[PDB]
Amino acid sequence: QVQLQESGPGLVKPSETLSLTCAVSGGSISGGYDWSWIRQPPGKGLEWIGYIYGSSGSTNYNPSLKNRVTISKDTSKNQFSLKLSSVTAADTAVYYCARPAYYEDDYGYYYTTPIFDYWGQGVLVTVSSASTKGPSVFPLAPSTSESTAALGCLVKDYFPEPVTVSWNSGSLTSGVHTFPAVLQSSGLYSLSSVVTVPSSSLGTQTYVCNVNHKPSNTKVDKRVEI
Amino acid sequence: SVLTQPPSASGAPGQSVTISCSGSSSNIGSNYVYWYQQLPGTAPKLLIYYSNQRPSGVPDRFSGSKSGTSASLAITGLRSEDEADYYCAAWDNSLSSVLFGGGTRLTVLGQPKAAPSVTLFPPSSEELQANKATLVCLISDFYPGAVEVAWKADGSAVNAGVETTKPSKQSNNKYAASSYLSLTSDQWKSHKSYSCQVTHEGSTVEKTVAPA
Repeated sequence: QVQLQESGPGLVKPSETLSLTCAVSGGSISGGYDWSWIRQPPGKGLEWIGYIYGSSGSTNYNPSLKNRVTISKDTSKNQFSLKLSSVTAADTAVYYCARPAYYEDDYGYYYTTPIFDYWGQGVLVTVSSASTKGPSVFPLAPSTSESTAALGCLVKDYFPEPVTVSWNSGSLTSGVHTFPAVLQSSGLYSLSSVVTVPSSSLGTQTYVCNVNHKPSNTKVDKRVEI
Repeated sequence: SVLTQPPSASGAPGQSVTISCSGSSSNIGSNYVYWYQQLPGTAPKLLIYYSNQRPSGVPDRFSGSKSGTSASLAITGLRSEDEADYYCAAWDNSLSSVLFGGGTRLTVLGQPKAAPSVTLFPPSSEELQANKATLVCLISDFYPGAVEVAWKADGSAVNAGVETTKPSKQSNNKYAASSYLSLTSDQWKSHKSYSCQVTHEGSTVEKTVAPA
């Protein structure tokens, strides 16, 4: 099972250096692959950043990045990494690491560089001069009105994105809806996550929302009671 | 040197659509073209490689071609599940870079209207202890993706403190949005009721809460 996983700070101040790593499992980083970084500004298109070739160390970068980019690799950790210096708002994006696959063409060759067959989940990096702010979590307590009940958690006044919410440590997945965040005039985000449950279960079942705001290294498990 | 795609495309269910990608001799004119499909909130997936080949799991409804300095993705037997952003990609010999087209958002026509489901929450007693009161109005499963949200205090239109998200496409091809009325605790208790009114395709759904 070849798997890639990005990690790194979600907030970077303008003119400083964005630094990200991609942990690779299910395969050696020394494989003959163009270990690649691709980014996507929220609501916009894909942009290729570059690669490091696992079996040589050779690199190639998008000239749009103008000598700001370094891609490295670490065999002892089985990872490769990205450094992007002198960032601006144009560098705010979800950053993906990706690996090609081998498909033989009509002449017997593999052209791997533009093939992105295995992708990481992506990590949002916001370039902003504003400070990190952890969320306050409040319970949202309760065609239909009361055969099922919507209960939730309001994740209030955080920065930057993202926040993830699960319910009962991931044991509760049916009927869960985590909404896209609102950006309030304060410059802080809020979101709401709601699970719709049988109203009978409000007594016999405890409901906990597991909020994670990685940019502030903060987790909150909030019990939602009626 | 860029790859140019029309930003939008559409087709009817069961019919076909073609998505174009325009480049130059240094990228499409001399290299393979690749296509990627991206559903909402997910990473792109390889759809076409070497200009006309499909990886495992891609139906033959999807086909690719290239001629001169342009390439085309054709999709037949269109289904609502095909709504996605489609990107072309190619190596450029001049820039020594992978180029992406700007992406084409595909709409499948004829999808039926869906009225929003609306859920309204009063402030929690925990927030009220901090002298604040946020009312939360959650709006889901509506189609097409455009709503108007109005707030009422004792049936009078509220102006201050309203913030409403843009609609976002759900995994089921319908849309979701949310609206927030940020009050102080004093303002919340000062009226008998508050309402969130959601207008969609000329009809409205309104929920009311009252300080108990």
